[PDB]
Amino acid sequence: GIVEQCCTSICSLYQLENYCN
Amino acid sequence: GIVEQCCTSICSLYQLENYCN
Amino acid sequence: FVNQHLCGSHLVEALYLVCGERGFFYTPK
Amino acid sequence: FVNQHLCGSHLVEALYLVCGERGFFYTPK
Repeated sequence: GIVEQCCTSICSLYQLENYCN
Repeated sequence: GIVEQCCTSICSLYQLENYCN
Repeated sequence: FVNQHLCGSHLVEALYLVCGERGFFYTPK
Repeated sequence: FVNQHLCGSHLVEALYLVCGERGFFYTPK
């Protein structure tokens, strides 16, 4: 989930936008 | 929605918890 | 902190603090 | 601001800024 992709690994715009509505 | 209940009117715990998963 | 007008990042911060590990959804529009 | 480790309120802030009026969901667990 987002924590694994962005908190414990380096986040990206690409991944953040996966969580926009 | 949340903006109407919490931003343009006074928010409450009760309303915020409506938006928790 | 919740019983006030909360807009933008201020509102998202309140959701974050209240909801904790439940998480939340923010849908302004 | 997005290309770093982002945790907790820092992550929620990034979602808020990126997603804008789309809104977002934060599901840490």
